[PDB]
Amino acid sequence: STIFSPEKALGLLLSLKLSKWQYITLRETTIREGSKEIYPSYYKVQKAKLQCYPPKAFVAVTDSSAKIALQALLDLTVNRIFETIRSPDAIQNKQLILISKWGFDGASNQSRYKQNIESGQGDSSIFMTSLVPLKLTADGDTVWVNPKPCSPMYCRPVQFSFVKETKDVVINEKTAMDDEIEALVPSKCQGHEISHKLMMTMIDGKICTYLSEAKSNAACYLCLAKPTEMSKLDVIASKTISSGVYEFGLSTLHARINVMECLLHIAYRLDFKKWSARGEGHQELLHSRKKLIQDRFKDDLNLLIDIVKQGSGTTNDGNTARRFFEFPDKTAAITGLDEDLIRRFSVILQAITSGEIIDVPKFKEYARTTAEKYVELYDWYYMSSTVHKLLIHGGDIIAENAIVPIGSLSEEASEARNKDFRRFREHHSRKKSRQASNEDILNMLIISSDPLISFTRPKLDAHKRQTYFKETVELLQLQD
Amino acid sequence: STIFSPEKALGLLLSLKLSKWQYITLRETTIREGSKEIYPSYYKVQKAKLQCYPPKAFVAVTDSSAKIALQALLDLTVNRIFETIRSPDAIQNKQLILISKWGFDGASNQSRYKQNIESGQGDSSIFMTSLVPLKLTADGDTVWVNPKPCSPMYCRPVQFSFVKETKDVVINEKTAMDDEIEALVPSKCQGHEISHKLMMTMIDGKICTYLSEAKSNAACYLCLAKPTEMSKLDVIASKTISSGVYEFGLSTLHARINVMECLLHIAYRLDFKKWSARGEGHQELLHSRKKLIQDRFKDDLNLLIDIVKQGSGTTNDGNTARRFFEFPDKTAAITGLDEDLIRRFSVILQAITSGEIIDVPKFKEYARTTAEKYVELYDWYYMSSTVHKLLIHGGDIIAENAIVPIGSLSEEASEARNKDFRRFREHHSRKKSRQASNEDILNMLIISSDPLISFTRPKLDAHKRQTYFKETVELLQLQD
DNA sequence: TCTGGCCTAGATCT
DNA sequence: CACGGTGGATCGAAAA
DNA sequence: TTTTCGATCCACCGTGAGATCTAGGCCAGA
DNA sequence: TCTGGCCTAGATCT
DNA sequence: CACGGTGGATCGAAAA
DNA sequence: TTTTCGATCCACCGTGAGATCTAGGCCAGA
Ligand SMILES: [Ca+2]
Ligand SMILES: [Ca+2]
Ligand SMILES: [Ca+2]
Ligand SMILES: [Ca+2]
Repeated sequence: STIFSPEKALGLLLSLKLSKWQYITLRETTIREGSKEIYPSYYKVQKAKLQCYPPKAFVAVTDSSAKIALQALLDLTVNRIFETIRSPDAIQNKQLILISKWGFDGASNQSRYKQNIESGQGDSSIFMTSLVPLKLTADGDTVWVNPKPCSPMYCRPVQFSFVKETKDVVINEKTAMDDEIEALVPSKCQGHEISHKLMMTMIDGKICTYLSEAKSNAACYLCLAKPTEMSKLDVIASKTISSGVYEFGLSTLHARINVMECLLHIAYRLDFKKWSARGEGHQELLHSRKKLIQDRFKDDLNLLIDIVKQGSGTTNDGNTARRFFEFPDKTAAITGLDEDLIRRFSVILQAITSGEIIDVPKFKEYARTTAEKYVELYDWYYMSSTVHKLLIHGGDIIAENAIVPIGSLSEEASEARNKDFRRFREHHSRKKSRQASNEDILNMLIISSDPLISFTRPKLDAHKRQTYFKETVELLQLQD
Repeated sequence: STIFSPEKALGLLLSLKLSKWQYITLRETTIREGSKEIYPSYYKVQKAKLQCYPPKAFVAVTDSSAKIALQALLDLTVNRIFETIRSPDAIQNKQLILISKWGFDGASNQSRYKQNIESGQGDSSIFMTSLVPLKLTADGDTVWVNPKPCSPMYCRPVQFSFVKETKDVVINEKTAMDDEIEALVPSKCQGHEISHKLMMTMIDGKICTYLSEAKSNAACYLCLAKPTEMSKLDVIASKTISSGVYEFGLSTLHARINVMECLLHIAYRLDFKKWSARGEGHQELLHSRKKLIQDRFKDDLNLLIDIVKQGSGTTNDGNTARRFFEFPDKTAAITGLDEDLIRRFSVILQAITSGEIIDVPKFKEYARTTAEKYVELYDWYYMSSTVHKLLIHGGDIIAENAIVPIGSLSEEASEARNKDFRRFREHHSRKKSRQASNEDILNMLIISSDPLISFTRPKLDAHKRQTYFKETVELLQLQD
C-alpha cells in the first residue's frame, strides 16, 4: 500500500537507469525527508523482477556464455503481451499469429576483466543473438503491433557469447537456431494457441555472405555475380534466386553507409573514372582529391570523416548518412554529382525506412529507372553489392517480405542494443564473477524489453514526422 | 516550501547522476502519483547551480578550450568552505592558511564529434588542469581537512584543452600557471583573510621529465643520473638536488606500476640476468619465460596482462597493483623472487599511501636497507627511475613535503576525474555546440566538487580499514 | 694494449 | 593499501 | 509460520594510453 | 593472333 | 525518416 | 511588476571496428 506500484517502481527504476544502492539511497533519503511512504523497497522490485524472469528450466548462465531456449522466450514474452491487450478475452476467441524478426551481431572493443582466465579467447569481443515480436494478426487482423518497431526497447536476447565473429561459429549457430525454430510449437495462454513465424532478417549482409554460397563479399549474394557482370540489367534479371535467400531481407542499415562510401569513391575518381583505383597516378589523384573533398565538405557541412588505424574506412553510421541526405544539393555541388540520382536514392531510402506498405510495381519502376540513370551517368564504377541488391533485387524481396512493412524489419534496432549491453555490463552488473555479470546482463536485458513495462514506462516522442519527398509519397502506399 | 531543499535537490541530482529531462520526468510522474509536493522544479535547482558557479568575469568558455583564473576559484571554493565549518565565526578570529595541491593530466581515446571543424587537432585527446584544497590551519590548527583527501569528489578544474600532451604546451602552461600562482592574493571573506599555498604535486613523473632538465625519462630527475650509475648509493648521496624539484613530490601512482613492471622484467630475466634484454638468445628466452610466467600467474591468481597495439606494456593500474600485493608470497613463489624485498616494497607503499605522518629517520633507514638488500640480491638489473627516487630520494622529499601527510598529496584522485570527464561529456552535456559542451563540462565539474554539496551528498563508506603490516606500523607514525 | 667516434639498433615507460 | 561503487545470498530479526 | 526489510559481504572495475637516451657493436688502430 | 598461369599487388568492407 | 536524449532562451501565464 | 514553471526547440551523439577474391599485368606463344 505504498504510493508507487511495484510494476511502476520497476519501470521507473529501469527508465531512470538507477542502481540498487542508488534506489535504497533515494528511498531512505526521501523517508528522511518525512513523507512516511514513497516507494516499495528493493525487495518489492526484485519480486517484480521475478515476474519478468523466464523459468530456470530454460535459462543457462555460465562463466563464459549464456543462452535461453527459444520457445521459452516466446511463451514468456507473449504472456507479457496478453496483458498489453486492452482485454485479452474481448478479442475474437481464435488462434493468433505472431510474426517476429530475429538475428544477431558481433560487436568488439569490449572492456576486459581481470578474473576467470577461462580458456576461450577471454572477453575480447561480444557476439549476441536476439529476437523481437513485431506483429500479431489473425488473418491480417492486427490485435497488437509494436508502436515503435524500431526502438531498441523491444529487442529480446536469445543468447550471448564472448567470441569474435567468424564464419564457422556463424554458420553453426545459424543452422542450430534454424533447427530450433523448426522444432518450436505455438505458444499457449489460458485457452489461446498462437503460432509464431520468425524471420532471420536482423542481420547484416556482411554475415549474410557467410550465410550465402559466395566466397566473395563483393559478389551479390542474391545474384552470385561479379562486379563487372553486375553492371548489366538483363543477365541478372535472367538469373535465378538462391534457396530462401529472400529471408535475408533488405538490410536498410548498410545500404545507406555503402551509398555514402560508393558516392565518395566516385567523387574521388571523377578524375580518371575507373572502378579500381589501381593504375598510374590514380593513387596520387585519389589521395589529393579525397583530401580536397574532405576539406571542402568539412568547411561547408561541418563534419569530419572518422579515422581508424586497426583498419576501416569510416564510421558514417546514422548521422553522417542522414546529414548527407538532409540537403543533397550540398554534396551535389561539393562533389559535383547529379542531384537527381541522389534524390532517387533518398526516395528509395525513405520508402524503405517509412515502415509502411509499398507498391512494388512503382518501386520496381523507379529502381530500374535508377539503374538506367546510374549506368548512363556513372558506368565506369561497378556499383556495390548492396546498391545492386537494391536496384535489381530489392523489389523482389520487398514482394517476398511484404507480410510485414519494411523498416520495421531492420537491424538498426537490434545493434543499437549493444549500446545498452556495454552500459548494462559496466553499471548494472555485479562484478564478483563473470558468471554473475552474465546473469546480470541476462536479466537486465529481459527487463529492458519486458513488453508490459516497455509499454508503461517513460519515453520521449516529439520527433513525430518530417518532410517526405514528392516522388516518394507518389511511390508511398500510405494509408491510415 | 517543498519537501526537498534546493541544495539537497542538487546534491541528490548529481549523486544519482540524473539528467534534466530525467528529473522533470521523475518529478511529473511523482506528482502524477498524487503526492502534491515532492521536489523543487529544475528551475529551482538551476538557481541553486547559480550559487555554485564562479562569476562570469573569470570564466572563459570557447569552442575549443576553456579556463578560469586561479584566484577566482580559490575565493569561490573557500567561500563554499566557510559554510562547511560548524560556525565560521566561532573559530579564532585570525588569518587561516589553505594548503592545496594542484596539477594536470593528458588523457586520450576521446570521443570525436561531428561539428565545428576548428583548426586545432580536432578533439583527439583531452588535457586538463585541476586543483584541490587539502588543509586549512592557523599555525597547524586544523580548522578544516578533507575527510577523504583521495576521493575524486574534491578535484576542481582550472582549465581544459583539446590538445595532446607535448613538452612544449606542458612547459608553457606550467610556467604560466606558476606565474599566476605568484600573482595571487589571500582570499577575503566577511573579515577573514586567508593565505593559500599551492603544491604542484598532482603530476606524474612522466611530465616531470619535461619539467626537469633531463633529456631522458629513464634518468632520475632528482639525481640527473644514468641507470648504470644509478646503482650506487654513495655517488648519488653525494649529488646535489635541483632547484625546488621537491615540489615534484612523490607520485605514489607510477611507483607501484613501475614496481610491478620492473619485478616482472626481472622475473623474465632470471635466466640471463642482465638489465637490457639485448644479446644472444635473451630475446627468445624473454619471450618464452614471459609467456610461461603470464600463464602460471594467470592460472593461479586469475589475471590477464592487458594488450596494447598502438604500443604500451600493460595497464596494471590499481587493481593489478593491489592484487599483486595482497599476498606477495604468491608472486614470490610463481616468479621466484624474494618475499622479504616485496614485503619491504609493501611496507613503503603502505607508509606512503597511509595518509599520515611518517618518521623520516626510520623511513630513510628502511629505504637504504631496501637498497642494500636489492643490490645484493638483484644488482644486474638497473632499478627504474621511480624505485631509485623512492629508495634514495624519497625520505628527502618526504621531509620537504611533510607539511601535508603524503598520500593525500596524490594524482590518483585527480586522474580518476577523467572517468567523470568522459561520462560528463557524454551524458550531461548539451551537444548543440562544442562551446556548449565546454560550458556543460565546466559547470558540471564545478558542481561535482562543490565543497558544501560534496559534504552533504550520498556516499558509501564501509571500506574503513584493512590490515597494515607489522614493520609498517613500526615505521608508521600513527596518532589520533 | 683500451679510449673515443659513430651509430645504432634495439631495449624503455606510458 | 583509492575509492566510489556493483545485485544476490544470506542472517537475522522484527513485523505480520 | 511467512513476509519484509535492513545490513553484509562478496571478488573485483574504472579511471592512469608517443618519442627516447643509452648499452652495446664494431671498426679501426701503430 | 589472344587464352592461361602466376601472382600479385594493391583495391575492398568493417 | 531510431530514438533516447542534451541545458538555455523564451513564451506565456499563472502565482505571488 | 516579478517569479516561476512547463513546454519547446535547438543541431546534433552513441551505439555499428580483420582477411578477401578478383581485376588486371604479363609472359609466352607457332
Ligand atoms: Ca556489430
Ligand atoms: Ca557488421
Ligand atoms: Ca593521463
Ligand atoms: Ca602519464
